[PDB]
Amino acid sequence: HKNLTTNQGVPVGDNQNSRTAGHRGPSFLDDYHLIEKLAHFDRERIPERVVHARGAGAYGVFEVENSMEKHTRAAFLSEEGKQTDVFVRFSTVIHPKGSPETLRDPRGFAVKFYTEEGNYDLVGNNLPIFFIRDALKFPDMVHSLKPDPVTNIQDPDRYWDFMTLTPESTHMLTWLFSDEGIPANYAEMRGSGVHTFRWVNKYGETKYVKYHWRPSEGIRNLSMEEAAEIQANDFQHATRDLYDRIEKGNYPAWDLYVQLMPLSDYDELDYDPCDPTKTWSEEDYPLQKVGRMTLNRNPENFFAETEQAAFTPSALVPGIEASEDKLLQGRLFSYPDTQRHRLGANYMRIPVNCPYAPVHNNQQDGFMTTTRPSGHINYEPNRYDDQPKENPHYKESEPVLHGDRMVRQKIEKPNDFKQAGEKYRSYSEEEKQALIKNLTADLKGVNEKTKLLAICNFYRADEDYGQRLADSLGVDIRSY
Amino acid sequence: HKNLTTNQGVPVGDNQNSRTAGHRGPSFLDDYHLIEKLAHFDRERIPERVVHARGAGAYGVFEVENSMEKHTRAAFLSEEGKQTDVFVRFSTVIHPKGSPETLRDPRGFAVKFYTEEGNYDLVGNNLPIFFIRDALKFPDMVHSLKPDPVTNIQDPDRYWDFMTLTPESTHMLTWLFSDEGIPANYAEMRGSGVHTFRWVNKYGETKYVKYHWRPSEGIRNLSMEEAAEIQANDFQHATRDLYDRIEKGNYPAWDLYVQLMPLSDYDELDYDPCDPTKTWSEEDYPLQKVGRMTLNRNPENFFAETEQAAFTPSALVPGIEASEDKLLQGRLFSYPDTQRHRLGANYMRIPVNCPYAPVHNNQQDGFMTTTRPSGHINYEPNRYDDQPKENPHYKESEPVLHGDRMVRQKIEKPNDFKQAGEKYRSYSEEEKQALIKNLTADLKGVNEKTKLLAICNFYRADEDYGQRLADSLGVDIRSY
Amino acid sequence: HKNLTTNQGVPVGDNQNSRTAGHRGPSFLDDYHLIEKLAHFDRERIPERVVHARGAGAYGVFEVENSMEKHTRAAFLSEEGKQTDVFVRFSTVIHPKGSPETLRDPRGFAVKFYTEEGNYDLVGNNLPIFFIRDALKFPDMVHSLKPDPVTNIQDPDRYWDFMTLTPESTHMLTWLFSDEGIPANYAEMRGSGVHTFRWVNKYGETKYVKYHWRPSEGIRNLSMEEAAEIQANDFQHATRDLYDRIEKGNYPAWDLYVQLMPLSDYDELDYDPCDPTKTWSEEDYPLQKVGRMTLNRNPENFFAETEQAAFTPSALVPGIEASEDKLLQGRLFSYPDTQRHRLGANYMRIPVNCPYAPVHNNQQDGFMTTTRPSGHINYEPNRYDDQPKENPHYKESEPVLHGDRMVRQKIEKPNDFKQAGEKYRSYSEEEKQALIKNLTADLKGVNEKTKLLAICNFYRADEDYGQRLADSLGVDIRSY
Amino acid sequence: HKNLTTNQGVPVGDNQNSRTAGHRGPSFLDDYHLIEKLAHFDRERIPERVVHARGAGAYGVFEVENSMEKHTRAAFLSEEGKQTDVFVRFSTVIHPKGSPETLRDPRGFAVKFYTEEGNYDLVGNNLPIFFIRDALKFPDMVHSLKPDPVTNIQDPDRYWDFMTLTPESTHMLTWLFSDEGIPANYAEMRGSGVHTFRWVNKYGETKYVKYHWRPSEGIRNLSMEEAAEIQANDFQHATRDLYDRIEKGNYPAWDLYVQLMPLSDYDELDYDPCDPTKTWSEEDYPLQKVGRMTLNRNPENFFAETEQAAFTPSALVPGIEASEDKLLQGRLFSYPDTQRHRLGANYMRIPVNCPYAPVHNNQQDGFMTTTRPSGHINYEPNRYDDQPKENPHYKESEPVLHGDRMVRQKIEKPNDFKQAGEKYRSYSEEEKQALIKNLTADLKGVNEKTKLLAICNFYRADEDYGQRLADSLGVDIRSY
Ligand code: HEM
Ligand code: HEM
Ligand SMILES: Oc1ccc(O)cc1
Ligand SMILES: Oc1ccc(O)cc1
Ligand SMILES: Oc1ccc(O)cc1
Ligand SMILES: Oc1ccc(O)cc1
Ligand SMILES: [Cl-]
Ligand SMILES: [Cl-]
Ligand SMILES: [Cl-]
Ligand SMILES: [Cl-]
Ligand SMILES: [Cl-]
Ligand SMILES: [Cl-]
Ligand code: NA
Ligand code: NA
Repeated sequence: HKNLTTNQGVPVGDNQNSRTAGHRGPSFLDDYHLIEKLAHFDRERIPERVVHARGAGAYGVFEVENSMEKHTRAAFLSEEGKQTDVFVRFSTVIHPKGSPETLRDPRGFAVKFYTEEGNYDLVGNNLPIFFIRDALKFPDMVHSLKPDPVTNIQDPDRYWDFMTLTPESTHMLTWLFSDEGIPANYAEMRGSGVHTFRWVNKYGETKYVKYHWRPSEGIRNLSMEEAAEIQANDFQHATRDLYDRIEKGNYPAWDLYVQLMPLSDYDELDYDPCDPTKTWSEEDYPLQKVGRMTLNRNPENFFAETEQAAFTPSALVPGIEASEDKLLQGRLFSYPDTQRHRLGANYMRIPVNCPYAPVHNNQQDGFMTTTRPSGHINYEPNRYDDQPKENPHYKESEPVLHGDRMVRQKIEKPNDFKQAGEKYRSYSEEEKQALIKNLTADLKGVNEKTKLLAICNFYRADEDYGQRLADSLGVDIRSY
Repeated sequence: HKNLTTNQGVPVGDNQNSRTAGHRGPSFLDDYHLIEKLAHFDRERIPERVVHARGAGAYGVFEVENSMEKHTRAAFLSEEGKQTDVFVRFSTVIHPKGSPETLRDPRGFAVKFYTEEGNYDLVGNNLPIFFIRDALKFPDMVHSLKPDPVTNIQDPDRYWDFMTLTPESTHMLTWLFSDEGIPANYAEMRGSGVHTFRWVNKYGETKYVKYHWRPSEGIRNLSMEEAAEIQANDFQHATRDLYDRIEKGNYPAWDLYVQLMPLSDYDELDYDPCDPTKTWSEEDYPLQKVGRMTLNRNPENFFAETEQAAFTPSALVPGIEASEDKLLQGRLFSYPDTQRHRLGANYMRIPVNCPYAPVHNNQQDGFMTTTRPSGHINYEPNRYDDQPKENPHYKESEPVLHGDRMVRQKIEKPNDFKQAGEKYRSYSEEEKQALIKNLTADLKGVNEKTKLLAICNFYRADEDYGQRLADSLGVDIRSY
Repeated sequence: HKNLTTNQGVPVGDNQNSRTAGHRGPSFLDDYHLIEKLAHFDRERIPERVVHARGAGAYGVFEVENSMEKHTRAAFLSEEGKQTDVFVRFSTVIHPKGSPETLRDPRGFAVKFYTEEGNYDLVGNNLPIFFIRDALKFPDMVHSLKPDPVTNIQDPDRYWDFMTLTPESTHMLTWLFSDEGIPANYAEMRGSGVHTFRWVNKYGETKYVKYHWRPSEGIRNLSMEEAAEIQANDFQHATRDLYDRIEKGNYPAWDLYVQLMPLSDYDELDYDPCDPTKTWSEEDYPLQKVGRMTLNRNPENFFAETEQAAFTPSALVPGIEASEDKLLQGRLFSYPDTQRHRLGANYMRIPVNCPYAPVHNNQQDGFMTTTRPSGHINYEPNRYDDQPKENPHYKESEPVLHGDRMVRQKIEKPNDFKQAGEKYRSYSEEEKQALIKNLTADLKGVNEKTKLLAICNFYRADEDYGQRLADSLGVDIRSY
Repeated sequence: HKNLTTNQGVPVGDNQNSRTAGHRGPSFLDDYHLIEKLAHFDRERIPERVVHARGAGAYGVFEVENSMEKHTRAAFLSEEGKQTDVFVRFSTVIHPKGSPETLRDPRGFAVKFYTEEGNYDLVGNNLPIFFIRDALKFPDMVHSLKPDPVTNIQDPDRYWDFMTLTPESTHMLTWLFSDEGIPANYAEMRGSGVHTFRWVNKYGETKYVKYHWRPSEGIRNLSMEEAAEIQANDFQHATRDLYDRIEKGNYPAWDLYVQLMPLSDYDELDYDPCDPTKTWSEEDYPLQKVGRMTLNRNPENFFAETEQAAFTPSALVPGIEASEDKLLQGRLFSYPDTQRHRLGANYMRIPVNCPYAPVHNNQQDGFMTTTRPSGHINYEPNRYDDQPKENPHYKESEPVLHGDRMVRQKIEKPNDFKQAGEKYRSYSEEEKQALIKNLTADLKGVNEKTKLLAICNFYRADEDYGQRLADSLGVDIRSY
């Protein structure tokens, strides 16, 4: 049994009536409870994420099955049985908060690992590749996919114009327009690091690594017609599903695998191993099991924990480092940059974002300083032995630079179509039909020249792929 | 034929590639175009409206048919044929930005008139009454209706708990759970001022006024089943419809009517004429035609114009004033208050929000001062005749206060159930069945005590209304 | 012995060198430590207070000597010997952060009492009256006093134009241009509540109250010449003095007195007892001792505690209420309003601003939500007995309204000049000469018409006062 | 003759009285004019600059005397007689907005050139070198200099601790503790680019460049005692002086010179030519005259134009590029970064920050979008020939990279003391005495070990320099 109070701690006498001139008169300015209560209501909302605005979160645990110490010194991977707390957010990409979870889109798969050497964020998607290979293009890509800036409705003519003129998108689109473009929910879904990263071991040796999450629940996808039927009755079915699984004790889980590749394999491959439009052959670079993540606890407050959660690919830990991937390189900047705006300069103090590991440094102040700071010394070097100091046992590697000059230049061996053809051919006949069906419904109303260029990009990937699409769209491509 | 530039006006050499160490190396910090482009993309989003987040805008014109100078000195209403430019936003209420337009909700109907004596905002809804009668309850009402703060899903058990314990809601719920709770689109839809306002003529004489918008396209609604079938294929059908009507020249329009009531009618009535849970009888207070509003122009940019548009019931013009309605009194504060947070201290300089009438005053500075201010004099009184001065020809009326103490107290004659019964009985048999159907689908899963109290509130409105709902829900109300 | 870390908790290997292409090349974007550190440095600053920007804070304790339960139910005043923690900020008014503490100005004297029934802020100044009597004028007054908006330099011509046309300022200026317009420091300085407030006892009986703080160190002032000599060497001497006193154990203190006046004394006085340009006679309404406040602890961090401190006159507690004073009435709004902009929606969770008393309500979210909220119920009324509820034992009084219309109208008996004459005549001859000296150095350069009006205002206060000022300025007052 | 209005354009009836219950009653909430006016007053302030908060601005014109086309393609320098509008802000560094202009500090000298190929900012200081050579140290350096985070008072013990442990500071301190550490005002003052930059001509040939501004009014400095006497009577004398010069038609001016150095001179030198702790010999690299800048117009509004002005060393134009200077490299990021926070995402639309050159790109939205955007196409590549495209005639150079790994490593040939000795010996005997006097008054109270290390750093620069300082401080340095 508790009092309603103001934010000043004064108990509230009447939470029903405003203060007025008699029982039915106009309202007085001297009503601190009314003004405080409205003013805070008036300030509840903060900016949604610029992409991935729609999402849901859960906590759980990651457990190591096979220590990875031969390949990385990462502390959270050092020993069999080692357990690390995680927070995870899943999401769509393009549409705003409140938008349906039945739309075609990659799905976000962002994992925060609270390790003893700092927080490690692996900010993944379900699908293992991406549309583009340079971050400079990201606002363009996003602008083309987002609702039209005049009508506020997504328009295939706009994103197909971009994608067709950005032929490195061809492999991505060959995945996205399979039925795996609409996962059934967040649990029955793949996860992927997408980028090549660098793993560095106790001897300073480096390997390239890729990450894969495989669902215990299996993968399940929705046809366009199954997606429509769900959309009719529930625009939030994936959010609902994730919460409910966990509430009922049916905890979803994923096994983590890696692929590893020596740095020297660059010069022999017919693609760039740090091109995020590429996968690595599972025959040549087999999946190796690392451990299992199980999600087992819903957050206590959606806004405080899921909405305010902040992940960044640049939250790396010793033993794990960026690759040269130019898409990745831009992300290192963009996430903490956007988060300082979306959440405040001190967003890293918000509880879900805090490390378990100790934080000590000489940063200070900023909007909403809540942490009770003390001390006279906020600079280094200083004469005081007890104040925080650098620690040379934790230095990153020093990657070798193969280039001679500061350049703006596409990577060599872009190879935009080959893997797209390999993927196409790996599909079963039923999967190939769904792909063509999905592509056709998306392309049928797009401007003719762009329609043709899309067909030609897919034709370059595989002649049967492109021909089928052309036949299904009524386009005669015999002159070419 | 134009150059791409930076925001500093420097032409861009390469909008495709980041600046790197050779063609495949890591990225350099000295890439102003990359950082500027990403940093602005990272800051595109602002907070959505705390309610009515989903919506769509258009411009048009209002034309007077019958001059209203006998009852109000309002300049825009002074002459037959007088035309005033408007901007209008329509909206849903509860769910966020990308949410479907097929959900049950009141619809917002906000009209900004750009008059020669200032901007006049009539911030209406389709339905003519409201759930509550005091602004102190608005955050509670909203919190109950919004998605649950843990699960992020709306829960009828939550809002029914609030509404049943707020029996003044009974009239509103009787409208909202008719099929008018889901308008077919924004054109085929009623509009209402909801509140009683005061009209004051040039002699200082005051009348109570209510506003009504009647659609030229007629009113049309969706059953739950028709709403689902639309939802399956389009989660923005009403946004689409409004744009498309206007693009194809099929301009939607609404006629404006008023009702007028002498102040002295207060004692003649068994309810409070400034209680926004109440309508006025059209027999006793007939609709009088004022004019017609036609919407004929889509905005050029949805974010700059529709998203950033700011309406407030406190944007009143000479001749038009607030009533004592306690719900209204809170709104006078809340709208500019939230807008200063949502849009900035200087939101009134954003183009859609700017008046056509001249603005001159002594306010200054604030975030994003873009208006090229000049002059040494930013205070009044001052000794300079050419500086802006108050003008005593534009004073508001001085309403009489009947109460003699500052109190927090419910209005006399709340009369929470009578008009709800009158509405119920005014429904056709088919409308009554839809109401009971809609209510039953919403109530069938809520907690048993709350379910019973709902039935009792509707029973107090009308015995048949309540009995039908009880029978349909399998609740035995014979002991009461 | 501690590691320097990133905000993610990763130890820092090198806090001296940026990451670069060889030992002397350009810098890489993949340097999370560099970018995090700079980005947080780039965001250290928040807006300064719109007035009273320069100031200093300390903590201490207030101890009751005479219990006040006969006149107020205020819990912190209920018993002899009862101790309440305080936080206090002292300040100048007009110039920005960083400005000298040797300038002429009122001094702020803001006391936050952390009481068992909520925080009580008494937001005072040293001087016991104010320039103006209506909050609508405050931005005008402040704009006139502040540096000129073109030159960034304060201009006596500007504020004397305002003040002369605002003759209710005459009493204030007669205090401010004594040498008490430059206190020697914050310890040897008066405090005042300025406004009349209402004290309400357990029986519901109300008295008017005024507050006075009397320094144990005595009151001491600086002549213009003594101020200049200090200014030459120290532009923060008062901040320095306060800190150093407390560090050396020489704790400054003030005794609190009140005056009490029956409500019925309105009608027989020749001024309005709620006009903040007026004092109450100490002969007719004697000072009654309440207790002593001692300041004994410096804050641990100036930004987190003093810069972010938030006081409002509307932070009232049961037994202490606003008066009708129209200056006060505007302050009730303005302080929490500016603080939400200056500090954030959730400024009340910043540690110095937190109550000791429990806080429970249904407000939620907002920028920087750090309080780990939980629970499904964020609305009232609700069906749960354990959730926070209103408590009717804590209702404010219901002041009687004498007026019967909503009006914009000056108070009756403004009496602008009488107390200014009484003050003048209460000065010793030496104090009178300092006043005329101080006034003359301020007025000598202002425009001739405004100069004359100032003389006339002070002449209306007292003929000798005005004649002396005229003589000293070389102004011929014979025509008038 | 004009009306006072609200921001809605409604004329104001009464700018003197709040709306109240009778002439002496409490205030009503329905007073839009009061609430709008107070609310905007409450939001006037934005964050001050994190450094250089105190400053003053003026506009003028730069005129080329000698065309520089042989060394740079910069358009504003291409022809004799070519005139370019400038905006210039001068400043102190460490203390806040209202702080005195008589304090020891470098002075900022920031020039914005509104060129036909974009805005070019040359963000200089009076003194030609800096304390540090890597941006990673800047927040440390600044934290040490700034008022103590507990006391709010600057403490020489704190910055001398940092500086003595950062011996690269030794040259800077040898300038700063001459009397040129307190310029007499902003007109009689040097300007410097500080960094080496790269100039690139139309053939792609690169030279290193340094910039120097020489005042037509000559250089004048203040002794500590002269600075104290001015401080006593005016804490804004330099802001006053600049305005007054320009108001009286006495326009200050500076001639611009450069030094040029071939890239191949790197091996010829015993220091790194891109180390900002170093100058270049005027004998070996003579000053070459470019043109003259005259300041001739005060701004119209100090807040709108000076306070909201935004400069960045990264606002470069074709023909002018960064060097590899690691201090510079951090600055490229930090200025726009801080500005987005201080001013808003759209700060580049604030009138003073706008280019004269056309701006066309695909960025959109952000807080306070006032630019009336239109169009469906906000992405590139796109199929439309009329939309903005990259232009390959405006590419930056491609500087050669000498290093072959990503490293964190001090430059070779830091040479921390030699130029400090050369500067010392260049002083006249009177200048040497003022240096020692100034140093002694700053050092006499710092901790003994730090005091000794300072003496040793200056001794390493020049034995006489260090001996004199030691004698003056009573420190016996026999034993070293
Ligand atoms: C209508 C009249 C007045 C208005 C509109 C007004 C408004 C304000 C505002 C906006 C602030 C900044 C608050 C913050 O950012 O935390 C402030 C500070 C202050 N005001 Fe006033 N004020 C008024 C009259 C007075 C009076 C009469 C006094 C004393 C009796 C006073 C004493 C103070 C003090 C001491 C502070 C600084 C509190 C602190 O240390 O943070 N003001 N005022
Ligand atoms: C790594 C070294 C440095 C860093 C991180 C740094 C950072 C900053 C920042 C963040 C600002 C605020 C800018 C704004 O609010 O718009 C600033 C202002 C300034 N800095 Fe630096 N700075 C550095 C070195 C220098 C140098 C070498 C100079 C001169 C050569 C200098 C001169 C200035 C000036 C003049 C301003 C104020 C510009 C204005 O008037 O608006 N700084 N600095
Ligand atoms: O993110 C995407 C969603 C849907 C698409 O059709 C293409 C991209
Ligand atoms: O705004 C509302 C929407 C749906 C409801 O069932 C009740 C209120
Ligand atoms: O606050 C004030 C300072 C100086 C003045 O001359 C008047 C008021
Ligand atoms: O920036 C500075 C200010 C004061 C000092 O004594 C030294 C440097
Ligand atoms: Cl740090
Ligand atoms: Cl104004
Ligand atoms: Cl705000
Ligand atoms: Cl509440
Ligand atoms: Cl930001
Ligand atoms: Cl762009
Ligand atoms: Na007529
Ligand atoms: Na007692």
